[PDB]
Amino acid sequence: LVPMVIEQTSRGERSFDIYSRLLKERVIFLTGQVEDHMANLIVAQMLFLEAENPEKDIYLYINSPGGVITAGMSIYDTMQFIKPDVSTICMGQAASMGAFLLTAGAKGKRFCLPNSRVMIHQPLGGYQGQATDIEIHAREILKVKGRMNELMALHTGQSLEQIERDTERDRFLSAPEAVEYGLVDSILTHR
Amino acid sequence: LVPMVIEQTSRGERSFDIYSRLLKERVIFLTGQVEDHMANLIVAQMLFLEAENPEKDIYLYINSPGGVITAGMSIYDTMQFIKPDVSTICMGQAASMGAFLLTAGAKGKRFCLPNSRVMIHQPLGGYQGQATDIEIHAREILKVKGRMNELMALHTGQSLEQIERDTERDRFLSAPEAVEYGLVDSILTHR
Amino acid sequence: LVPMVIEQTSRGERSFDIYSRLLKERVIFLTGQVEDHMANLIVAQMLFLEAENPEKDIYLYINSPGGVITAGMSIYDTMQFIKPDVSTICMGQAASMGAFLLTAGAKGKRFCLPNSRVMIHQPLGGYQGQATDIEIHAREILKVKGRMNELMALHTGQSLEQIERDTERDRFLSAPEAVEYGLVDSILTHR
Amino acid sequence: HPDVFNILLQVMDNGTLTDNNGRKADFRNVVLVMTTNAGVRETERKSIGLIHQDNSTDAMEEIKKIFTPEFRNRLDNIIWFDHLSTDVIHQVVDKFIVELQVQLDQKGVSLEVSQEARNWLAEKGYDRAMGARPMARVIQDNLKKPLANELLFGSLVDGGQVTVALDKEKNELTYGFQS
Amino acid sequence: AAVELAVKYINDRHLPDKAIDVIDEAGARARLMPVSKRKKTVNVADIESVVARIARIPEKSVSQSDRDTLKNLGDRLKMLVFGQDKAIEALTEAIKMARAGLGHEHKPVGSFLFAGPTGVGKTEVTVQLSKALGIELLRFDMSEYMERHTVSRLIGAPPGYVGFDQGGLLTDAVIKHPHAVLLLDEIEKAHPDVFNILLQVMDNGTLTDNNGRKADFRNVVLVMTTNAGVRETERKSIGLIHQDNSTDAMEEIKKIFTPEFRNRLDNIIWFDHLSTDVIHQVVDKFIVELQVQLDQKGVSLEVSQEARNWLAEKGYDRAMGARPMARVIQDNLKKPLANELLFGSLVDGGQVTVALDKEKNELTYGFQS
Amino acid sequence: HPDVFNILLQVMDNGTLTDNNGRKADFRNVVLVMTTNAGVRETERKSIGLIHQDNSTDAMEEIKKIFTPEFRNRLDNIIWFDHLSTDVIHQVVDKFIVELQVQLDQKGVSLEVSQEARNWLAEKGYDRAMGARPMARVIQDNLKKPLANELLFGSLVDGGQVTVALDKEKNELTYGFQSA
Ligand SMILES: Nc1ncnc2c1ncn2[C@@H]1O[C@H](COP(=O)(O)OP(=O)(O)O)[C@@H](O)[C@H]1O
Repeated sequence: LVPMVIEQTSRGERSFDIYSRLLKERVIFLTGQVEDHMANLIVAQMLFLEAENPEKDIYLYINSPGGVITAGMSIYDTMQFIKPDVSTICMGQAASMGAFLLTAGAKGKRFCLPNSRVMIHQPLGGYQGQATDIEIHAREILKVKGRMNELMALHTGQSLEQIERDTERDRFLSAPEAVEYGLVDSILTHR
Repeated sequence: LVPMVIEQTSRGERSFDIYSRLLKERVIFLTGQVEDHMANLIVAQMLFLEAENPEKDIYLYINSPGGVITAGMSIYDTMQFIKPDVSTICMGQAASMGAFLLTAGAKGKRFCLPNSRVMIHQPLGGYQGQATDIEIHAREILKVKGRMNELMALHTGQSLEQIERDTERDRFLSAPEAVEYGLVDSILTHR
Repeated sequence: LVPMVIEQTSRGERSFDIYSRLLKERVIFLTGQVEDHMANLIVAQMLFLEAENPEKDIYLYINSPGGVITAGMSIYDTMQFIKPDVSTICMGQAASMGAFLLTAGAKGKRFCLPNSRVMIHQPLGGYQGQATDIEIHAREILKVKGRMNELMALHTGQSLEQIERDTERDRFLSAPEAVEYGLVDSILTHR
Repeated sequence: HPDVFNILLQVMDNGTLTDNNGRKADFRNVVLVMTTNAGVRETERKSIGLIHQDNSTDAMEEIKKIFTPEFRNRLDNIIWFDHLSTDVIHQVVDKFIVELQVQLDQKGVSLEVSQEARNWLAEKGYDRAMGARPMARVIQDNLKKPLANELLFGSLVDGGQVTVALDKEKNELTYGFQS
Repeated sequence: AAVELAVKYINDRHLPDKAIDVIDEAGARARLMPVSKRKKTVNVADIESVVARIARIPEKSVSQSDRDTLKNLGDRLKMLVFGQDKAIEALTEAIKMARAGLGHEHKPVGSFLFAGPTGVGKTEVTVQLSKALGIELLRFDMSEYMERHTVSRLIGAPPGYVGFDQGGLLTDAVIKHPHAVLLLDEIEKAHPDVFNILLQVMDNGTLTDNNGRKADFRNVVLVMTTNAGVRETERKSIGLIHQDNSTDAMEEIKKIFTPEFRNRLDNIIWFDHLSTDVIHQVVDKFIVELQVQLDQKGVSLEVSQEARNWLAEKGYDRAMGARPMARVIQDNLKKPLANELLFGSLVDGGQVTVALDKEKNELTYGFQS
Repeated sequence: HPDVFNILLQVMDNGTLTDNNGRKADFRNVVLVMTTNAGVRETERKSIGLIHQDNSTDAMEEIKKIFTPEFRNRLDNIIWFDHLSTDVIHQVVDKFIVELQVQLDQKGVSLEVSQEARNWLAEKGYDRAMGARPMARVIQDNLKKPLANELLFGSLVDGGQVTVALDKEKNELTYGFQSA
């Protein structure tokens, strides 16, 4: 269930959902496995916020264990496309796709909670079919992997070789370690 | 859950869901496997927009892995039937019958995001039964294949032989590669 | 089925669900196994109450049998970050994660009913795969175990050595025993 | 209605009100007093929870949201009428009974109500929700009505010299009839 | 000049008649005004003065006589109203341009939307500007004009008002006083249809009544006061990171006022909350008014600098601006003085002195008649 | 009120409007020009989408809703004015400057503005949504204000030439009063 909430406006009393009330303040929530429907929802929320006030920056709270890569890339493109800076905060944990969106935040506005966790691994996808189809399908996995590493390296600023070595296998980075790596600017403490 | 957004108007306050609010702005979301029920919803949205403003341009954000070929033709017919120019955008993945709708947009208005991926392949369908019926069904699956290749050739501008050769096997095209192929006029790459 | 309750206002009667009515009084409810979606709701409720009155104290009723630790961290981090003191009252039972949130309450505001039970134990997460992958995952849970023990020791006030020995296996503590251990300051009684 | 508050803004800020007709109403001598029950509801009701939250500041919060800051700024001061404690409650019954005594004094009737009777009358007469509005009936019905009926037609036609005392078993008031 | 000036400043009169009127009056004024030391010739300055009297507007000779008044206009308004200098500069500069000959040919002297918090001087600077210039103040409270039908009163009378006096309040007021300050308090409360009435005022400089009389607004200063954005700015965000709600005020203003109306505005001034330093000046101002009130009763009051600072801390509220200062002034000073004034030493003799002790943290009032 | 539209149907279809008394007026030589700000809010607001939308068409739909079809058919043509481009704004600034000069000529002062200064004014005041009116305000705040104080308080009481130039280092305008 979702608890309704009361907001006092100039017009008068108004009732909003818990998430809807937070949406008015530009707070978008990313939760659970990434999927086309929820990703599309986040995309819709970002476009609406830009229209209301493009100057004001957007806030995104990412608590996700990772999901479909294609859906997540739509979110990343929208964040960069829109003029407002999409601040990103890691609540609890972020997977490779979740961390890809976390690092994609604007500089000076990426944060991670002290007890939060991060995980980054190479994309894992399996296709069954003829050898000819596998060759074409396999090539896409290499291309997207390079694009993800290139974009990850661009935001963090680390060498591509370093990103390739770490991304080869799952790597868990605590909140203090993420700041050094470059995924997040600084931890949020008594703002 | 779908968030509720408040549209401020001189007459008074109005509450709309995030998807419906976007529809008021001539934005349609084609997300998920293509199906008769979902396609009907998109068809209804286009007709409503045409009546509200036929001269104005419609938009269709396509983030889908493809699906039922025949259901997609209802959108293609409606896209060309209505006077509005149904601009198309590609978020994330575009696949068989996803790309066919993305390339059917008005010339000069089709767009793909930088990290979006496009896939094109021939129709896949099978029938089990008497040999006589297989021949009839096989002829049907071949005729539809040629029609899509003819239509894909029209928008892209490539010869039918080029489309048939490439579409025989699954072909993944990056966002810039799509421009060379002609599926989309250009990439947005705007702030 | 959630029963509705009427709250009298100067303008007129206002209909709210039972959970939402209590939320107005800062009474949040934590129930069932912790998950990414219930934690998101709980943190959202805390943020809403913070802006209304930061001086006033939030009240979290914990009646959970345990859940994923990662989701709980968002609740724990949010509680510490917000200025309002979070009062945790254990209703029925508080498992490893529930007890962690219970002991994480502000000093002097933690309470346990006279008949509740509190179970604490080390995380039981497991992973399978290549030997190299198991090492990274196995190493991470020990890091997490250290953080759980160190943060538990800080709130309880016991030494880190004491916490690890007791948490080796499931240990069920009664409400009076919890006070001695330091998980709660007192036992809630009608003054 | 909110539109009414907008009318008072110019009243308090400027001190003069112009009617639609066209006349200029200048009322700078009239004192302005408003009575609201906004805060009492929050303070009297307890918190919905195991722990009783502090409601000392809750009353002011309602007035701030209910009344616009511009409206409140013009007001000279906001004065809270506090619940009547037992000490002051004794004075209220004294005023009502003494008032009745004055009315009876012209008629010649006299009363000797006991101090203990005052305490019992106070509990029934005063209610936390309704205040002292029900107290009107308690004094008139308990004291005036039994004696008044006897005065018009009773065992004692006149002479007064009545007395009252609390009855534990019946929770009723004694009536003395000395001619 | 008689012809050119008449067209510009003399309305509801045709050109060959307007000029002859100016020419005839100039001859009459010069002939009989000076008994001795009389100028036989009629210079251009005489014509300007005549049109000024007919139109009840200042002439173009401000460079010599009123140059001092305009120079000190901003300084005098700063003493009366502290802070909000951007509003004073906007009003005084708008006036200077008009007198200097750079004002808009077909628009008012100024159209300024003063939006801000309560008790920040939105409606005080307008009242003081008129007093500084010694010109009639036209004050319209929009709280009355909430509905569409009430708006007709500004430009006329209710439907079928056979009774006389059917002239619009705004049109007739402006005609009586062409040079004046027009204050529309709480313009947000007014029905949207009231903004359509002002479009011709700000852009064309004239409003026509139903009867057809043309009111001239080219020389009136239009000031509107609204509290549209205070609520948005005071709103607190719900999130881990606090939001900078700086532009939210303008967005609310944009929604309430259509772009055409806002475009016509000469400048939108955003008043800001009074700072602690500014409050000290406010305390001094209120004390000065109290001294004037006591002067009527023959009492003299002197307060110590220390007591002034103590008063500021008690009454400093960001949300309520300077109005709470009056309350502390009333409670601390007026209450003791009132009791003594009616009965006590303050009946006559005055010589009041006020001081406080740091340990006590309470003001001390001493009366020695 | 919509009734006004019904009053103009005979004005544009027949050319004659009759008074209640019964006399008929002739509109055969009167150029009729109407101005409307319908759909201004639609143009000012921005579409909720990745691609911005031209809301010129939204205004036309609003025109249909407000005006009845009979009224619109009689019209010769509905001209949709377009936003002022940066190129025409330079011409617009020249128009206000000459208007300022005419006002200044009566005072006896001649104003000279360098081409670089004129371009600076355009960039500061350019606003496609607000049109040409902000250009007047920027000129008023920058050019008219200094001149007004000088004309009244000194260096321009008596007619003298004025020159305006732009300081590239400071990115601020300069003035030479040069009285007499
Ligand atoms: N800066 C100030 N200096 C002096 N008096 C002020 C100042 N600001 C407000 N006041 C006083 O407060 C009142 C003006 O409040 P105002 O700004 O008109 O309120 P609102 O914005 O609610 O209309 C007057 O009594 C005025 O003397």
